[PDB]
Amino acid sequence: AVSGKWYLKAMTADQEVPEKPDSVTPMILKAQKGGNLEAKITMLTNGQCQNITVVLHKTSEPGKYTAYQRVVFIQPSPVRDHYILYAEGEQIRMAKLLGRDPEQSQEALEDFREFSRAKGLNQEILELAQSETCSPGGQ
Repeated sequence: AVSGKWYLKAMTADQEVPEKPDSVTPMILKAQKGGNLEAKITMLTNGQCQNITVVLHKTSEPGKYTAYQRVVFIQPSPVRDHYILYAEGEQIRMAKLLGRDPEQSQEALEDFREFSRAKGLNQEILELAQSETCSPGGQ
């Protein structure tokens, strides 16, 4: 049960991802029959809103899902109320800190940094601007 409302607080990649979001809404994880997960999030990118819907199909290995291209790994953080996503796919390796609370947390950042560097993800850690809604320029 990684289910419910999450805040996507940080991301990092093994490479340059020039699709930098300028802010993000909360991420919703809904549990569906079969143990599949539905992930909903909206991201502001260059004045537009990307409303994303990704189904994470369960697999044989526990904690691992498949999506898109990408295989997603989900595991808890040692820090209170934080979870870490680790993703390998189309090729990028990428990791995301999710937290139940939006307030910045140096401990979860520190461990997320410790988690990501031990996998070769050495690019910049971006802490994302949060907002309960995305609104495109002009709308």
